[PDB]
Amino acid sequence: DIVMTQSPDSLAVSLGERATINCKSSQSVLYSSNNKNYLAWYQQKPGQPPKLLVYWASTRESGVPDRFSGSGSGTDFTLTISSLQAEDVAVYYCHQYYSSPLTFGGGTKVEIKRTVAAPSVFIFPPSDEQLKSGTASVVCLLNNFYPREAKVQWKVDNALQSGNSQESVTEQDSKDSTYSLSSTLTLSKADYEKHKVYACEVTHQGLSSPVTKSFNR
Amino acid sequence: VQLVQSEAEVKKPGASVKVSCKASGYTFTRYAMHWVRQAPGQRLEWMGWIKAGNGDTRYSQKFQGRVTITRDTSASTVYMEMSSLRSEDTAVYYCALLTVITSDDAFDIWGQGTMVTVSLASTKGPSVFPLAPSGGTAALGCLVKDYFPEPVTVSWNSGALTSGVHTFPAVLQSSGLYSLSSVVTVPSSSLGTQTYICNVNHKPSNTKVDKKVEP
Amino acid sequence: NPDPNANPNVDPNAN
Repeated sequence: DIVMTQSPDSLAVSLGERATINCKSSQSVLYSSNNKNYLAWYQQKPGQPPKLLVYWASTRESGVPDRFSGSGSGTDFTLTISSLQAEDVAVYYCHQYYSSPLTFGGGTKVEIKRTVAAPSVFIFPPSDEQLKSGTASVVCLLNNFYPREAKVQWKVDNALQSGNSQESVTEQDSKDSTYSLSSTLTLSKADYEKHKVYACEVTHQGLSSPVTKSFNR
Repeated sequence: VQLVQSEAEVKKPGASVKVSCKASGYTFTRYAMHWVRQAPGQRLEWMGWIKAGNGDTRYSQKFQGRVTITRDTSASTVYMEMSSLRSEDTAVYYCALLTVITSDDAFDIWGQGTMVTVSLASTKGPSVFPLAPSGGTAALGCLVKDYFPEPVTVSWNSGALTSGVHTFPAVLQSSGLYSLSSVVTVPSSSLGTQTYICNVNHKPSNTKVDKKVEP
Repeated sequence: NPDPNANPNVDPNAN
C-alpha cells in the first residue's frame, strides 16, 4: 500500500502565525503523463467528519479560505496555513487516491497559543430527582480558560476528597481558543446527607490563590 | 448536497451491522459512494466504494471477506454491511463522496458518522438530570449519566441555542457505564423569562428526552 | 501509474 507519513504529529502557534504540515508518501503519486499529483488534504474537528481542503496536491477546494495552500510533488507534500485563525484548530490529514487501497496519513494536530485566561467556576448541587435513585452527583464547571492545565480539588465539610471524582476537558474552542472542564463528585445519597458544605477548589495559572465555589446542602 | 447516515448502534461480537447513507442534492447515479472507518486514536481506513449508477463495487483486502456495500437508486441510499464483528471493529463509519474531480466541478461530501460498538456488555439508557442554575451570565446544564454504549448527543432549545454551549467528552465510570454533562451560559434575566431544554438522544437504547432546566 | 478505479470520482483529465 501507499503509506502516508505526516510530520510533525502536533503543532502549536499563536494566532496569525504560519503553520506548516509535511506529508510523505511511500510511493510517488505523480503521474508523468498528466503532471498531476493524486493527493488531497483534509481538516477534521472533534465529532465531525473530515472536510476537503486541497486536491491535486495544490488546488484549493471551493469555499476554503485562501490562507490554506497545498504544495509539493512526487513523494513530498506540504500544507500551509499562512495566518492561523481561531477556527483552524483541528487535525489535518493527507490522503492519496493514486492506488488501491485509498489511504490516509496519521494526522497532524494544530493547536493555538493565546493569553492566559482564568476560569469562571460554577458548582451544581445534585438534583432532587437523582437523590431519589440513591446517588448524589455534584458537578463543578470551569469555563473558558487557558492554558488547559487546571486542578480541581473537592472538599466535603472542608475535608479534601480523593477517589470519588472524575473530570474531562473539552477540545480547544474554535472562537476564543480556550478550554472548559467538568468535574463530577459522586457519593451515595446516605453519605451526601451526612455533610453540610460541598466545595470545589480550583487552581490555574490565571489565579494567584485558589477559587472556591461552594454550597450548603 | 447532504449525506445522512443511520443511527448509532451496538452489536455483540460475531454479529452483523448494516449502516444506511441517504443522499440528496445531486443526481444519485452519477458518482461512487465510499465507506471509511475511523477507529479511536487510529488513522482513517478506507473500506470500499460502490458506483451508484451500475452497482459495481471494490473493497479493500481488509474488509473483502466481511463487508458488502449495496445501493438503492429509487431510495437514493447506499448501505454497508459488516459481518463477523470483532471488538476491534468499534469505530465511527463514514460514507463519503470522496474527491469528485470533474471538468465541470470539484466537490467532496461526507456523511455524519455512525458509531458502532462491538461489545458483550449490556445496553443501558441514560438518566438526564438538571444542572440547576443559581451576575449577568449564569451557567445551567444537563447531566447524562449511566449509559452504554457511546455516544449520547445533546442539543439545546432544539438547536437554536449553540453559542456558549460546552458538551464534554464522556467519562468511563467504575461501573463500565458512561456519563457526561452539557452546559451553556445564558443571560440571568432569561432565567425568569425564557425556557431552556436539553434534547438528549441515546440511539442504541432508543432514548429520547427533553429536559427543562429551571432554577 | 495511477489506478483510475481507486476512486472513480476522480477524472484525471480535469482540473
